[PDB]
Amino acid sequence: SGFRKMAFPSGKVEGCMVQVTCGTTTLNGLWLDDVVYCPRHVICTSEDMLNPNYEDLLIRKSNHNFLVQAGNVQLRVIGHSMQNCVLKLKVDTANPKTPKYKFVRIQPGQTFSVLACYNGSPSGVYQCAMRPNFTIKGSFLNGSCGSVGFNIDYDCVSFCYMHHMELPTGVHAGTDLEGNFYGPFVDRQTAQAAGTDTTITVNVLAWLYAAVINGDRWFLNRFTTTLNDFNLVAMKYNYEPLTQDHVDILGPLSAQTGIAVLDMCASLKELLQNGMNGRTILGSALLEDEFTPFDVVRQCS
Amino acid sequence: SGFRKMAFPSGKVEGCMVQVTCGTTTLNGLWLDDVVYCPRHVICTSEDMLNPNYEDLLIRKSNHNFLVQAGNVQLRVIGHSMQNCVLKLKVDTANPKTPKYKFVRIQPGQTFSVLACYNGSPSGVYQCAMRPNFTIKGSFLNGSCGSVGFNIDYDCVSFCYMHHMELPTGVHAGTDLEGNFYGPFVDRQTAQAAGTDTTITVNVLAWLYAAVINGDRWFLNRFTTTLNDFNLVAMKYNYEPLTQDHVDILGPLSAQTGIAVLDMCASLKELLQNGMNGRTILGSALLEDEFTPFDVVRQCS
Ligand SMILES: *[C@](O)(C(N)=O)[C@H](C[C@@H]1CCNC1=O)NC(=O)[C@@H]1[C@@H]2[C@H](CN1C(=O)OCc1ccccc1)C2(C)C
Ligand SMILES: *[C@](O)(C(N)=O)[C@H](C[C@@H]1CCNC1=O)NC(=O)[C@@H]1[C@@H]2[C@H](CN1C(=O)OCc1ccccc1)C2(C)C
Repeated sequence: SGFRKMAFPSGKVEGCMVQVTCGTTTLNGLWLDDVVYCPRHVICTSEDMLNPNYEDLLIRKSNHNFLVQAGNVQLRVIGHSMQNCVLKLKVDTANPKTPKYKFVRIQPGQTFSVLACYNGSPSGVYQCAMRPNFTIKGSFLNGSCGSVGFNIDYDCVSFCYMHHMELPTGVHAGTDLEGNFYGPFVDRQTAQAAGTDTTITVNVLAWLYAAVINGDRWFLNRFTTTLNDFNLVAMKYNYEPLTQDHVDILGPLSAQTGIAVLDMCASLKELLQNGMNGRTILGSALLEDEFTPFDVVRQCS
Repeated sequence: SGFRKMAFPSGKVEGCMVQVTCGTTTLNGLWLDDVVYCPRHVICTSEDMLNPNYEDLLIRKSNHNFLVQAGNVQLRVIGHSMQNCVLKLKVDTANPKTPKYKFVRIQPGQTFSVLACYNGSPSGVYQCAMRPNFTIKGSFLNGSCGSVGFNIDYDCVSFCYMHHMELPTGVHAGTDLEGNFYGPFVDRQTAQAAGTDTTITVNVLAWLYAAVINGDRWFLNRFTTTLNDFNLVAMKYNYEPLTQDHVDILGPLSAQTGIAVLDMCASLKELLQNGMNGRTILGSALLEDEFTPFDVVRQCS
């Protein structure tokens, strides 16, 4: 038993991390087959980053301006192109540690593991959720750019995130591995605002199921509700509307506990209206929304 | 910026995980050089586990009774001995992925990463603190026994924990890699109680420094205190006494923020006496005690 925020084992991704230096800017790249992927701002000086023209900077770079290191081995760059906000560096050696992989674009509310890296070296691993406002609540210092986010399906690494920047509020913003940002952000050092964030309702229900499985059942009431009645209450608390798709996705947890989703919704409606009255749920005084239904099924069976 | 519970990258430990089967009991082992380490209760039937005689069970086992698998490769066991609550299985092949490693016994209050594994296969990675009462708050299902806890010092894996059991309260208990339990526990399925737990004061101060670094500074007051006055207040709230050793260990964080440790102690004394008055610290409505000073320096510089 027990419930913890857990990352995927990072080994298959550790074998893909390299250091990329262009001039005096160093950050991390992801080496898959004979390609290194990194944020395109590796080509900027500190001055450029205030308002960069990436096409103009990349023109004046050669293959030779890119120093790519995997441990004490230099990889020769034999080609380079920009895809949206990501540089692709063709290199002379395919990575023999390349795992089975895919590039995916995740949806808001979904989680992934972040492998935080510095100078091509893995430092730590933790779980993030893609917020409704397309930011993530991470831990990134200078040198972490190019660190990636991923899920594992048995032996297959789904890469979904590459780290680019910190917004003025201290939340984090990045691209998919095609270099398209999540959210309405650009890779320029100028002030950018995220949308108001919202609470991921389906994940709060998942976490309430985890609490029940772990014996925290004080919030369970004898009531049911309708999806419609639930959403009319929850919208006042800035909860995302719960769809039938979400209800369907919670099916496995409803089956594991014998508690109907709309029964749980009635418990959550009461928690939102009445507060936690000085009680905790899985040790927490706040409702947690960064655990998906999958995160809960995976870990709790 | 930002602060998250972060595990060490698990790659160097993933390469050491194997499946160990004896009869119809399967669990995980740790393959280092030509030795596989696993919990000794791998030799028990469900009946035996209620009150086992491990020496009597191991006598009647041969090398051949132990099925050790690393992927689709069987490892032949060519010898076996018991060290306290751990089986050592000599095998015919040294593990070529053996990292630089040490066996350490951690102290209460210290953290480690747990690589949760099932059938020799890594599933997830998360941080735990060794509680003052020698339990850990983990996430372990059936099949997780033999999963290990570790710290990494650059390229060196310090193994400090192997998972054996769940106490009736749902906290977790295990041994060092010499098979000595943390705490007054035995590997038998009979009801066992941990001591009353206590709050790791030095870690709460570390986390308050992290909150300051991340701009959460509302709890900072103009006061100082003495170690003695602090400990007389904190003992009523079931906080461990703060020693000069702890004060010394917080030195780097005091230096990073320009806030004296005894200044922070005065802020914590007020939080303990007055509560959080409906405010949060790093998003949390409770004080966090499972981040060490090292966890905070590492991540926050
Ligand atoms: C990244 O380049 C790197 N080398 O690690 C860096 C990661 C930041 C640094 C602190 N936390 C992070 O997430 N990204 C940037 O510096 C990007 C880059 C300019 C500006 N910027 C950014 O994050 O702006 C805010 C900032 C905060 C702290 C330090 C530096 C900048 C662009 C957007 C191209
Ligand atoms: C371990 O053997 C395994 N095969 O994973 C198992 C891990 C438990 C199972 C659920 N969470 C865990 O931490 N350990 C045990 O089953 C040990 C073993 C007997 C009894 N016991 C144990 O944890 O007792 C409580 C229990 C809870 C759930 C399921 C089974 C038992 C000893 C102590 C030798």
